[PDB]
Amino acid sequence: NTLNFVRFLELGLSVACICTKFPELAYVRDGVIQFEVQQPMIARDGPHPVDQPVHNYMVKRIHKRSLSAAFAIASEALSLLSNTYVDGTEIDSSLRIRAIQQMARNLRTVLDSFERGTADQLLGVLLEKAPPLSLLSPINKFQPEGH
Amino acid sequence: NTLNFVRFLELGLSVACICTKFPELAYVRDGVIQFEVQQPMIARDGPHP
Amino acid sequence: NARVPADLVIVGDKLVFLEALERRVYQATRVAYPLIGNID
Amino acid sequence: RAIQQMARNLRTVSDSFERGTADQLLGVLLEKAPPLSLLSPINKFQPEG
Repeated sequence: NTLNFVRFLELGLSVACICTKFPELAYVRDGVIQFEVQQPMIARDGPHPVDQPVHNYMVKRIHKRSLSAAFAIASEALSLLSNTYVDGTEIDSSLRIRAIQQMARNLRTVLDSFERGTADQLLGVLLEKAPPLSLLSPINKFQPEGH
Repeated sequence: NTLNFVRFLELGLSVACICTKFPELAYVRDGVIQFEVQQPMIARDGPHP
Repeated sequence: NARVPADLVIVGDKLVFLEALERRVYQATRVAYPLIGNID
Repeated sequence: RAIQQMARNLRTVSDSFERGTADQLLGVLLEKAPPLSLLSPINKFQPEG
């Protein structure tokens, strides 16, 4: 067996997100991101009583933290992973192959704990900043509002 | 009348088994099979191990 | 001339048309007007 | 920061009467016309008299 392998793109996954990459890292915790305008207003009134100007740009928020995953190689394991050219010598090469098999389905561990990372992180979202129907199901009209 | 001889492969049931000829089967005590089946992973937030 | 479907439904033997104003004006702030509200 | 911030509210703050020209022609086009069941015999009860 090989853990099931044909690639990144074979059904339907990339719009939980949009993107921008972010390689260079190492500088932020709860920085900024912006835009610079606001939400529709005033030509139905009387000569209405006054309210006060249009033109603020409300402010917002950021996270950080972690998401962790290991791959534990025993002591018994890295010396018969070292050479000194002591090996080449008919009791290291063949069972060498059988073994090749074992640890290249978990160190590319280094490839199955990222690009399945987010069915237990993002259902984070639809756990955690817009819950159920009790607000907004058939709308269009009962809340421009407030007053 | 002449009997109609059935061949096991022609039956639709044959698709459920992989047959293999083995002349020296009178000489086995207990043959066995191996597996190496694995399982990948996923991660939890909070104090989740 | 300047093509568009803002287009055609039918009522009798005519046509009629139906895609109506909730796709163009004014979201998210704070005062009021004529309209639905209440009646005795 | 002087170039981008008055093209979006005199583009969106000189088109307010371009939010002004549909709701004063149904406040007397919706405040000079009341109700229905009587039109319908405005074509079944009056040509001659």
